[PDB]
Amino acid sequence: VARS
Amino acid sequence: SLLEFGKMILEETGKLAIPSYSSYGCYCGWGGKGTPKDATDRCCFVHDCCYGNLPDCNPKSDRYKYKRVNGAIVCEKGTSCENRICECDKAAAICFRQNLNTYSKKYMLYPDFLCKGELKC
Repeated sequence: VARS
Repeated sequence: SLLEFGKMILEETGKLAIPSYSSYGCYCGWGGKGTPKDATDRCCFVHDCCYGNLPDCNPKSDRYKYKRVNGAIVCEKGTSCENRICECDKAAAICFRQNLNTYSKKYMLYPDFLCKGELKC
């Protein structure tokens, strides 16, 4: 999904 | 890629990436803010930072190759992005294994509002  | 990372996690720990690590604490599976809840969550914090070191790579989808040399993970040579992504994932998988002794089910599906404040990489 997001950032990692 | 995310799928390869998941297989690496399962191989290393015996836990399925989803759901054991996909929604754990403040940083696992959907990183961002707050003080990591425990050592496992810190693995995810560092992994997020590691991916953050590669703004022009695509770690979710880009596939890398690796092998096992008696237990050890050895990232095989691909593109520069693939090599760097593999090293990030390898570190996280090892970190999860090193911290299985504290892993706590209570941090699965941890609610976002309990994760507050930015922590610098």
